[PDB]
Amino acid sequence: IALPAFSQVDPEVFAALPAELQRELKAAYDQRQ
Repeated sequence: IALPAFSQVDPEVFAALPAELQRELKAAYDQRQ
């Protein structure tokens, strides 16, 4: 996390990676929230 990837770029990119990892980037942002 803490990367600019959270910007947007493209959807296919987010869905391209495994949920296990995609959830680590989304959840991490929620944990601190």
